[PDB]
Amino acid sequence: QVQLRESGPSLVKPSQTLSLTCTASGFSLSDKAVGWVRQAPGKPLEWLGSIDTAENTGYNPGLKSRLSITKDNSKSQVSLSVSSVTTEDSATYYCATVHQKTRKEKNCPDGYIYSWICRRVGSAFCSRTGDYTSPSEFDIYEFYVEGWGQGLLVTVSSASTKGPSVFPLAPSSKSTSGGTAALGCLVKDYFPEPVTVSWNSGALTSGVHTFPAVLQSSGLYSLSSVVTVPSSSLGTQTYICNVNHKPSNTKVDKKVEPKSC
Amino acid sequence: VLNQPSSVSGSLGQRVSITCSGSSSNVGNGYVSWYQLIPGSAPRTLIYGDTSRASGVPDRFSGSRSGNTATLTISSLQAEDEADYFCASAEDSSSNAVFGSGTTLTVLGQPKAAPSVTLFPPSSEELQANKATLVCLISDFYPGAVTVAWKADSSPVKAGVETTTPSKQSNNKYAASSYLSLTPEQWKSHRSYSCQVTHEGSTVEKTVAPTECS
Repeated sequence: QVQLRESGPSLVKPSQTLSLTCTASGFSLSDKAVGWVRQAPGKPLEWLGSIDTAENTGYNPGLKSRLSITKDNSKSQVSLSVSSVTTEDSATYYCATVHQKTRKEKNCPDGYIYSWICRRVGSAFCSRTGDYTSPSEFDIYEFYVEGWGQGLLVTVSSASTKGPSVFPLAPSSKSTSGGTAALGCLVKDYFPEPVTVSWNSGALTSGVHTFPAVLQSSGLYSLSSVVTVPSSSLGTQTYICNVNHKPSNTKVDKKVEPKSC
Repeated sequence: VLNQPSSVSGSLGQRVSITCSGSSSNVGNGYVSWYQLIPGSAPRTLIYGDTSRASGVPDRFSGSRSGNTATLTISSLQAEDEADYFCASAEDSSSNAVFGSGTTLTVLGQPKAAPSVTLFPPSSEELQANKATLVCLISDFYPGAVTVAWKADSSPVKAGVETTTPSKQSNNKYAASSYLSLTPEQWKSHRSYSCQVTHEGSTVEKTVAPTECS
């Protein structure tokens, strides 16, 4: 059950230093290497760095001067730190088990073969001048990402956190569609992301869809989640949306009741 | 950055291929990897060592390299293959990984569908808080190219409009949403507001009035 869980702050002010922690489960840090990868909004994946079983660190060159990676075998954790953050450092951050290996393959000139030294095919003699040559090595650097974690979203901004305001989107008599009806919640004015919404404590999963959030001109985010329910059940079964905004340690359970028209 | 095609397209059941172009120092060194990013979930490890297939990956995914160019080929293209795809290769060190510019994969051939539109007016609670937000939810449509417009008393409205970009649902049909943010005075200075969704020449329009309950 190899799992890798990220933990840290969802918001950081500019110039400061972001600090994150990766908690491992299932495997021993003394066995497999660990690295960190980030992806900015609508940007490609970017390599950060890695630490091996020998606690040796290797970083992305362009970011070496701002990166620091540490390990603790006992706690089974790996910590990452980024200095002098900017808005461009806003992104999603993942930690992952990685495979690294250098492969020292040698190449011989034309007409020769390895056998140690590069010897001419058909040479017959072991030390004949002109029947052997010095092999030149080519290092083949191996890298790939064994296993990924969930990912933590990190926002860099001078603005301050704000909790969400949850308003209902109830189905009226003129909004129904026969045996079916749409009802939801509006999660208004929050910052930063993320927000997650469930319905009836997850026991209602059929037909739920939570829309992406829009960023208004105020700098805040708004988001909506809706569920499709039998029109026969409106007025019998209760429907509650469970909003969660960890960036302000908030949880709101709003009851969406049918409009009485 | 490893050059990948910005976007490629394929049809259900067929075979498609994505390139990854680097240099002698990254792809030329070899050992290329391929990863799949499904919106919402965490990336997956698909291919390692140019060709090695990860555990649980079906044989339809295949990797190859020729010189400074790798290629991922997906046969029997399924609907769950709509995603972004990235390549990666070390460079001058097993700890300096270089990723590719990324490629978005689009799967075609799915049944078309017209958008079902629901328009909610400002909740009583939100009005009592001196705020008004009109929510227009657009569901279950294919292709995903829609256009929203807002009409305040038959006139077009562009201020206070914020529209999401369409996104696939769990049933693989697209959805989008648009919000009109108004002060309660604006909301009552008009008799009706209308959300117009244009999709395949067709236009589904919902209308709400503050005087009624809707």
